[PDB]
Amino acid sequence: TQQPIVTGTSVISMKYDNGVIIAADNLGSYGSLLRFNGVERLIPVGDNTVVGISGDISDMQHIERLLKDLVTENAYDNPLADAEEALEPSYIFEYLATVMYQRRSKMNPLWNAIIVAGVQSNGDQFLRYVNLLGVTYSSPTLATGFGAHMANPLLRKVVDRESDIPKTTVQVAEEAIVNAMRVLYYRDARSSRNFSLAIIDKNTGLTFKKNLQVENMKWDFAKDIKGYGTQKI
Amino acid sequence: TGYDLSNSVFSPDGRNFQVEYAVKAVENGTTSIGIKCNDGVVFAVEKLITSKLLVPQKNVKIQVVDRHIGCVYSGLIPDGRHLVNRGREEAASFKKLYKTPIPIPAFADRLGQYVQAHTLYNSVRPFGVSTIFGGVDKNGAHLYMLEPSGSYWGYKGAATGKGRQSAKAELEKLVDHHPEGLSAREAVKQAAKIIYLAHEDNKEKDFELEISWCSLSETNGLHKFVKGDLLQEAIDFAQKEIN
Repeated sequence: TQQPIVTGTSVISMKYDNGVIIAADNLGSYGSLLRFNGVERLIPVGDNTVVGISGDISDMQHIERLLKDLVTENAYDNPLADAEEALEPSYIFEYLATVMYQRRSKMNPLWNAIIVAGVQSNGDQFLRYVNLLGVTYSSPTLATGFGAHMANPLLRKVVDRESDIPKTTVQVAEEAIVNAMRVLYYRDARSSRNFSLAIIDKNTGLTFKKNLQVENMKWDFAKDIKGYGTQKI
Repeated sequence: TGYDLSNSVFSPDGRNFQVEYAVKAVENGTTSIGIKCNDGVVFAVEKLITSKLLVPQKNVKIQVVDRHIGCVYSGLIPDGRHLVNRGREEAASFKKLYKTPIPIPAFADRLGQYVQAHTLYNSVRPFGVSTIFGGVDKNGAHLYMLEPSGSYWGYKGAATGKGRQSAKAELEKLVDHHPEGLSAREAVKQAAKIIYLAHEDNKEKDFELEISWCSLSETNGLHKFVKGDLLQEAIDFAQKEIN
């Protein structure tokens, strides 16, 4: 048992017709102090999987090393390491899910919430969640922390059920993700303007976007707000 | 007499006959070589086709350690696999603690100490393999060869197995004729030739050629197998030289 020290906030994601999108901001908070402003919380594994991690950053870096080591180990005595016997999103997730549940069972958890986003060999979209308790679930949209409360409602308006996935394009899906990231910046006190976004498409492959910013913000109406009730000036 | 019946026993000469008997198992094995080039290393091995029923290109002999080290060996194949498994554990614990990938000289000693430890007790048998290995690190390219005794040195070119004398002679010519150095793509071609020339010692059965390489320019300092057109190009070059 411990407590999280340096922490990362929401990771948000959704499925679309040809793949999956995942995003997370670049902040490493130290309680109320916004300590580290250049933290990458989306970690790609091969060219078909992106693991988005929130919560304790020291445990994130540990998980990052496990995944790095997993790729190395998979390549050993494996002539088809870059083909038929490459790491799948489902393999990577199940491994993490096993570790998370084992660690919680020893009363020494990895203090994280994780979303594994990717595309399988047969082109099927993969999107599944796991956290410090070893709890797992899948959904057309997935989000951690504040994202669960604010991003999911917005993303579910685009893809409300399974049958909405083929009707959703990559442009519409990315637009929804970017809007959600803006809303989180308005309302989450442990978020930053800077974020990373990753698209895993079955046709165009893995597109990893860094140094994105929240833009088109509405603040002008603030000038008209005066006092807390009766004050006019 | 009786000094050769137990491992780790010094004979009146000061010799460990059990290690010398392990060398005989190595000498009985197929030919494997290593060539140090300008910015990397090249490994090649002779695979005897015992039967038509063997699936081509499937029974891979050369093994990778970490992502930057290549390992090949002659003698008892399982013993080599055991040594590579240990090498992988050694490389993982090094990278775990020190972050950086294990340097080749550092890696060489890890294997060396482990093999040497199997000459210290009668409760274990020495390794029945000579292992040629190496790769690229921060200080550049390195090639090593490790014997059953645990003895290893750095090499410009290395060879072991049944056709080692033939191979060694060919490697010595390259060192003399190329003091300024040899390129990676050249080394692959030369490696193919040397294996074909060394095959005269195992001329009864036909064979399959297998090559790998680590090069700073050609492979970004990562270990990769030579495949497809580049492999066929090396085979054609090798076949042309024997005729």
